[PDB]
Amino acid sequence: DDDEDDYTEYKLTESIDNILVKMFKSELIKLEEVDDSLKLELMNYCSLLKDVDTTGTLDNYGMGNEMDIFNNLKRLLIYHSEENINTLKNKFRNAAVCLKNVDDWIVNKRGLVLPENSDNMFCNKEYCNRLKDENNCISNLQVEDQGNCDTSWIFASKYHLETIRCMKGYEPTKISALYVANCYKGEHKDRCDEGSSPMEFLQIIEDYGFLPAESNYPYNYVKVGEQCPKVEDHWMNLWDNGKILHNKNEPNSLDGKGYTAYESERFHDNMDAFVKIIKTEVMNKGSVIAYIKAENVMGYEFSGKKVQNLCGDDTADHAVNIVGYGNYVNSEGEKKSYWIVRNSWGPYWGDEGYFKVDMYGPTHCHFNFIHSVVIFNVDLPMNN
Repeated sequence: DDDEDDYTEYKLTESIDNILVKMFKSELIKLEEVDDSLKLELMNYCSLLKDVDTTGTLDNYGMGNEMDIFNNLKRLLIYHSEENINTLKNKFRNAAVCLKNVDDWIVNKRGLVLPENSDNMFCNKEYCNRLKDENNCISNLQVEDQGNCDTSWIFASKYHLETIRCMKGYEPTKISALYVANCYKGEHKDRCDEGSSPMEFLQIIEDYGFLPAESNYPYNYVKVGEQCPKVEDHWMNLWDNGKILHNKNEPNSLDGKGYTAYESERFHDNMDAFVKIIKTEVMNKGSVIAYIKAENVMGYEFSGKKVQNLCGDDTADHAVNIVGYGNYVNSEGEKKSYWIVRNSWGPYWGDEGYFKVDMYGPTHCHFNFIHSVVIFNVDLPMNN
């Protein structure tokens, strides 16, 4: 029952609190200062997380021994030496910390395959952070974890349609990502190990005309690849009355049925225009889809609170969502601007699932960290 759900979670919190006490003497302990009572509590922690984790992280990759776990946790504490005690107790619940090689965590956790009124107080042309407003529809769209499949094309696509629905008055009801993963036309594909793109999301909408709610057909990564289900009579259709629009090809955008896409490289010497497009769509639709390169860039220890200064490399393998933006004056006195970005790696990653990245990036970058953005062009009627 829901009871043992909470018993196991309690034991995990207890285990995490014991470890943190032993990891400090406050100054961190050196690896040779590691006695056998830590070694047992580390191993038991990971033995817990494994029996309970639903993300497939530890189903699939080698568990570290006690010294691997110790180093994994030591590196997390270093990368977050400022975080309150509670922000750190939070990251310890990413099962990636039990991995012999934490890089394993994202090998199959990507999923982009490139083809070819008062709302204005919280989101406006200067500043946008709807998460500071605990009443906002968009803020009740909780972060999700795609598990150990390459399905980020679904999570970022469906989030974008979820915020569009929020902007039109609908409740913050989650779309079933699993329905999109398992329901498609064409040749059979390995939906767990081979990603795709928001184009296919739109195609699946056209072909099936139905999007159930998460609770009708809920997601777990091991269920990716099972047969497309019969729609049951009680299922909600979150694509009710939706239509797929189609705008004219513009000279610096890629337009198609249901989407407009913009590539940062095409705006290389006009990035203010690129920024202005994204802000407008974040304000109007609640978010955009963004293409980025995750591999060898982001991992379990990635800071979600510091404004990251990242270069792109002119490729992308992961879809995320830009959900807001802001300005900061950095330590060196310069005024700079960041995107707020939502990931589908669960809430123990980044800043409760989100991160910040400089819009323009450092000056030496030949390519922007944001490879492309994609906006859906659909119609739904306002909710009364």
